[PDB]
Order: sequence, then C-alpha cells, then structure tokens
Amino acid sequence: MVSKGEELFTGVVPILVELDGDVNGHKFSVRGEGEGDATNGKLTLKFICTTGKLPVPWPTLVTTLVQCFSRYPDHMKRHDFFKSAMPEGYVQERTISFKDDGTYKTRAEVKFEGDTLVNRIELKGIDFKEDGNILGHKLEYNFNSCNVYITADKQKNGIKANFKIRHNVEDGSVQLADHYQQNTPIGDGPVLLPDNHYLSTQSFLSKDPNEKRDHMVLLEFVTAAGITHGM
Amino acid sequence: MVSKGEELFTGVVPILVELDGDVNGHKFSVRGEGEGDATNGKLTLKFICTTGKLPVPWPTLVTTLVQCFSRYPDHMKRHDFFKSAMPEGYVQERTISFKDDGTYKTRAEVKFEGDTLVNRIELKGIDFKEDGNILGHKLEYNFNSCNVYITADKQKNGIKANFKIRHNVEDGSVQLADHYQQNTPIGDGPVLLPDNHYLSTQSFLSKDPNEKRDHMVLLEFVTAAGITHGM
Repeated sequence: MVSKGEELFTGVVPILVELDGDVNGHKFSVRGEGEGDATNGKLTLKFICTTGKLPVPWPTLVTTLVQCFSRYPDHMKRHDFFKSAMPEGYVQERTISFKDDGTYKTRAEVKFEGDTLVNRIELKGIDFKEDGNILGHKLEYNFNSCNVYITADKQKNGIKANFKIRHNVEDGSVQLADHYQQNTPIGDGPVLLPDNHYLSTQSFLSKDPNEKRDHMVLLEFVTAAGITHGM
Repeated sequence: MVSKGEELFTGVVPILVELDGDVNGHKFSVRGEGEGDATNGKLTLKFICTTGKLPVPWPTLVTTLVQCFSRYPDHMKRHDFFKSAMPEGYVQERTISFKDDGTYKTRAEVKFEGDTLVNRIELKGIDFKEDGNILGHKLEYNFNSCNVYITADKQKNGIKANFKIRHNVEDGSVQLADHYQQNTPIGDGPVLLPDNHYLSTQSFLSKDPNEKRDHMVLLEFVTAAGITHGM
C-alpha cells in the first residue's frame, strides 16, 4: 500500500535549496537546484554561493543542504517519516558542534511548493576561530560518513538523529563535527513514527569547470537499513 | 558506452550459489538461488544447508556466498572489474582469519552458465575452537560493515581487497574476521583495472517461517563510491 506521501516521490522530483547564513558575522547565501529520485535514493544538485566567496568550506554545509529522497526498501516503508510528512513537510533543526571551534545552529523547512521539494534554511555560526580549519579553509573537498541512526521522537511526532562527521584536514588531521538533529511535522496529518534504523549515504563532491562562481556539484546515493521485520 | 560485460547485467539476472565446505572435518553443502539487479545494486537470495545443520554461523558465510551485482554509478563504470570479466568470469580467493579462532580459505569461480550467474565455492576451515564463537554458534544473526576498499592487482589483471568484518557475539563482545581477497579473470579478454574505490553494502538476514531446513534469507544493496573523476 503506497502511502500518499510516498506517491509524491515515485518519479524524478525537482529540488530547490535556499540557505541564508551568518558565521561570525560573515553573511552569505547559497542556492542549489537539481533533482531527487527516491526510488534510486539518488540526489544530483549544484550549489552556488550567490554572495561571492563562501566563508566556510563546502563540506561543512553538506548535511545542512532532504532525507525524504532516501531509498527505503519495501519491507521498511512503514518507517519512512520523511515522505509521510509530505506535502506539508517537516522542520529540521540541528546543532553542529565543530570540536575546538564554533557551532552552527540550523532551522529548515522541507516541504513541497508546487511540484518542487524545497529545503529553506537559516544557519547561524558563532565562536569560530579566524584561522581555524573552518574560517581558514583547511578542509579537504570531500565527504564520508558510516551510517546515521534515526530514532522516533519519544515525546512527540517526529525523528531525532545524532551522528559525528569526520572532515579530513589538509595537514592529514581530522576535524570532528558532532550533529544533533530533531525533525517535526509541519502539518497535523498522520505520520509514520519509525523503529530504530539508519541511513547510509555515499557523496561525490566535484566542480563545474565552466562555473566561475564559488560552487559545489554534489551527487549522493542514500539507502535505509537496520530493520529486517516484515520481509 | 555500455561495455559488453555491463550489458549482461542491465536486467534481473538469476543467481545460483553452490558452496562445498569442510570446517575442522565437518562436511557441509550450501545451495542458494535468487536474482541480482545490478542497476539497483540489489541481491535477493535464499540459502539452504542441504546436508543438515550448518556447522558454522550463517553470518560467517555472507562474504563467501557476487560483487558483479554492485551498482557502479555512471561516472565510475570504467572502474567495474567484476562485470568487465563476464561472461567468462573471475576466480575469487579469500583467507578469512577469525581472531583467537580458526581460518577459512575459499576458492570460487564467478561466471555465467547460460543465463545464470554462478558462484561455485570450495571452503576449508581449520584450527577452529570446538566451543569458540564459530563452532559454538555464539554469533548474532545479522551482518554490518562500513566500506570494502577495492584496489587493482598491481602485478597482474585483477583486484584485491582486505577488510575487517565485526560479528556481534551473543554475550555483547565482538568476533573479528580479517578478510584478504584476490580476484583474477578466467579469460584472456580485455578487462577494466580500477583506480582505488570502495563498495558500500547493506545486508538483511531473515528466516522463511515455512522453511524447516537450516537456511538464510538475504537481501543486499551495494553501491560503489570513492572516485569523483569524470562527472
């Protein structure tokens, strides 16, 4: 039984991402466009800094810049909160604590505006070191993680996640980014509260050789796993 | 340019797996049947121990029981050795060293026999402890890993991999299984030697409630990543 939220994702869906950021008083905007193919768990986006030089490394923004495009295998569809909240969508909040450096706090609404899945984000960054790995642009241009665990919000409709991102630093050290995440449905419609499970994400960060603006080309594959009940 | 080996995988392909095993002199056979969908990197197999009780835990056999069904994204197809060797196929050899316990040595041929992709394996296990985690059946019925790195065989046509599998033990400890892998093409036809990359595998192990024989139902999703050149 393909749920109504699920039905919105059965084809290729256009994506718009808008981020307005302030890190230590550096104002920037990022705009991304592309498409999501939830059936294959495939994301293809190109992000532009529309205000000039991005004052943080692109890799620090990957997690902030649409978990509704996760490939949930058939036997796990009952645990897909992200599509069940659509089209009205969900609020996604994070604290991202960079070890020995500053903090990002993000608030986003992920929802349909007509035929497009929109992720509209506000980001505030404080306590960054002027010559640390983030404001100093010392992070390698890549992105790796090994499973983000998703859990039901146990006081209310929604999900939570906490996970650690390891950013390679150019000197061969590692910059830790501890993520705390809470998602709440925007509407009052029924949603699916999941059992514990995880999302596995592979990421490819490249450049468009003809693009002069500061930018990130991003390809992702995402698959849910960690529940075997009901197959 | 869809290579001829690639073309053999564009649909759903039937799979046959045959394993003849000897662990500490316990003779067993495993037979598996199902299908591979390389376009989605999806494997669905059911394995039977045709000789009675499997004398090792099913999870210890998952890696031995067809990397040609990996989803290689478009920009990485030139690095897919496993399909390039088809239909004549490849020899896949492993040593699997169980920490504080015995060793498996495996030799398999992965090739097409008519319309079916066949994995035919010989397994020899020695130096197992009669009451260790393997012959004692103390391993949880599940399977997790975080990336297997694939490299070109640098003296000859083929690939190598070494990776560590962590099997959960029922007391809450961990049984390490260190895998060393070498694959060689069976034919003399051109093959693709890859740049360094990895395979990401999600695994679901269940039971058929109507199956009385010792068995494992296995669903897998596999995606290649770790190269961004040429997108």
